[PDB]
Amino acid sequence: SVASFVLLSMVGVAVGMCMCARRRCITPYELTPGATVPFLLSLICCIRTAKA
Amino acid sequence: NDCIFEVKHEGKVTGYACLVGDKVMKPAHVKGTIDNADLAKLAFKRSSKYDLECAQIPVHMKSDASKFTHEKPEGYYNWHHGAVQYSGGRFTIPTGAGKPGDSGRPIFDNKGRVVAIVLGGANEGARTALSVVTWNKDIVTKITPEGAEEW
Amino acid sequence: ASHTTLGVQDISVTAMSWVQKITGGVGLVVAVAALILIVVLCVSFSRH
Repeated sequence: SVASFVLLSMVGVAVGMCMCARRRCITPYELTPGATVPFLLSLICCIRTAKA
Repeated sequence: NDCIFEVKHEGKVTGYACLVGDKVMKPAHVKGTIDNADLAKLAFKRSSKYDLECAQIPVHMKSDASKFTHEKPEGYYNWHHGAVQYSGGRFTIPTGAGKPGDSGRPIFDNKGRVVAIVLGGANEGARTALSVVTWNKDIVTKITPEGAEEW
Repeated sequence: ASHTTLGVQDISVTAMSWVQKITGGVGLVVAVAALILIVVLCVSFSRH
């Protein structure tokens, strides 16, 4: 129970750092008017489908 | 030329609604929420380390927008208290042309498509230089000189 | 019992290496997530 509490908390903190990394990357590509996040980085940060 | 897209928030202008293409960019570094409720249903997104907040036009007010913009050659540009000379990559003003309550104002461009927002400035001794956010073709970034105040 | 009591939580089987598989696996997933954050932490704190 203490090992599964820490190990479930670790996949929590890993997805938490992945979420922080998504937001602190994508925001200065999402704010700017008349602009887009480049194709490769749109795939790496998991938005839309293909080169659309 | 003040004939542009317009907004206000708690009576203050609070940074102009840059309807630059498909966008509702809203530079509110300080207190305010929508007085101009003609598009109140904003999906607000923010990141305070570049001060700005933003959303998207659905269709209702798309006829209020300008076309897209990012070019910044040396020369001079215009802002709500007069001409702003731009050189060495930075905007500059007559000393005292700006003051507290100039809380977010455009630099409306010479050829009819917006660039930058002013947020403050520094006295050099006789010149004054601005603190500003600007669009870099991609990303968005801040310019700020040594000893600068904000408004 | 003619022997010393077990370390009860200390001395698992040699075939317990499942604990090194899962703790190494999750430890590397954490290290990869930490690297991915340290990369974009360093770009968003080198873009001013």
